[PDB]
Amino acid sequence: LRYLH
Amino acid sequence: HTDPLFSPLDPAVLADPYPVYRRLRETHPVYWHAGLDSWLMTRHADCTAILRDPGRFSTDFRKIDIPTPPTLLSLQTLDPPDQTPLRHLALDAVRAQDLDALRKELTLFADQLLDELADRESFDFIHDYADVFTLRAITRFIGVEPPETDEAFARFNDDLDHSMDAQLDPDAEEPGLRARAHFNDLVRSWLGDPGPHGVLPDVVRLLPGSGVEADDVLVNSVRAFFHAGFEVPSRFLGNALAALLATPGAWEQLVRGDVGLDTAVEELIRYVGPVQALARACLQDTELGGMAVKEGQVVTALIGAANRDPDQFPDPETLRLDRKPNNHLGFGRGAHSCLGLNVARIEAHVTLGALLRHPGVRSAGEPVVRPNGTLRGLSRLPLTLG
Ligand code: HEM
Ligand SMILES: [Cl-]
Repeated sequence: LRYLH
Repeated sequence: HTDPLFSPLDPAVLADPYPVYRRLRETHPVYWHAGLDSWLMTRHADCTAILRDPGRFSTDFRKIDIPTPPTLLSLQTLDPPDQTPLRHLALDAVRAQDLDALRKELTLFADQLLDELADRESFDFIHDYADVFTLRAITRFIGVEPPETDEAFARFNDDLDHSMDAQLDPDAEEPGLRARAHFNDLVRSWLGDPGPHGVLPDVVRLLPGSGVEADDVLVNSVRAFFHAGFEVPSRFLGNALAALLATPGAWEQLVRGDVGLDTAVEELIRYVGPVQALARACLQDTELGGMAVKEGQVVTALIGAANRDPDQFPDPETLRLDRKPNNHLGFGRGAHSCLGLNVARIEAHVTLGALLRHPGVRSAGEPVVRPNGTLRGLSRLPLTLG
């Protein structure tokens, strides 16, 4: 899980 | 191979992760998850501490010997002081916008869109309202012409979203980088021909003397700003409406004016805010929850779980639309806190205010959840306005 756009 | 406590992409967990979050918080509030190769923090105080300490918990995984793939070195993946010029430039460009003008045009657009949709028997709130509304909002705010919403656009967005979960599906990495490269091309076209108003024209105007080079790191940062601005409010609007319709008495409380939109919107962000996980690299041995977190390990702040922590919120599993106080973490904290939160709140207040003018609004079919554990939302929310 990496919150990267 | 299954984790004994938490399987974020299990369909039963995706249907409703909050009981699983709660059991995890009660059993191992600081938990080593082998499949995710990360500690998981499910308590509000621990998540807040992680987000407020970049010298200990970094967004730049190069500091623990993990290279940053192309398209991903950006505002999001730099720590102070390297991040600070870009962060200040983005703050300055965002603050130069007229939020009152934005609210006026979004109020009109939402009323027009819902009046058209009320002419239909039913519709998909996600594809037919939320995505249309949030794409309009972010492209007007940035000051750019929107992309076409064709099948390729949808597939690129799905590829980008799924790559947030690439730790559990390694094959998702390369399609995600291709999707970011695709949207970088869009950003480069915008930068070559800035419009008269918006965040992007002001970025260009503020660049001289900002300490920010007009390079690929800036491009990646603008891409992420655009893509989050499009997607995350859509995820939230669907989650929020689904929760209001599913909770007995919640919609009528708003219809009757027994609660205001200020506390209600904040309680919806706490209850079903879309961002589930914020990861950081540990740069120094640290004790959290009595666990020995080591330099070189990853920690993940499960802020969706933290926002239902009973240590912070009394009656946390209840949607209390008048909840006060409400110190939720839905927009992050510290050096990487959300740059779009004022736009996001305008979108939520405008949308709910517009829907409340159709009191007969009700589900017209089952919601469909996106198979994503990092950014949570719906792919379909069948609705009729009555
Ligand atoms: C309900 C809607 C939204 C929610 C819940 C939300 C949530 C968040 C959160 C939790 C973070 C922290 C990331 C981290 O700590 O790594 C963040 C960062 C960010 N958000 Fe939002 N966001 C929303 C809408 C938006 C909008 C509309 C925009 C643009 C107009 C935007 C732009 C950004 C950017 C650029 C960052 C990265 C800041 C940095 O790393 O320095 N977001 N958001
Ligand atoms: Cl690129």
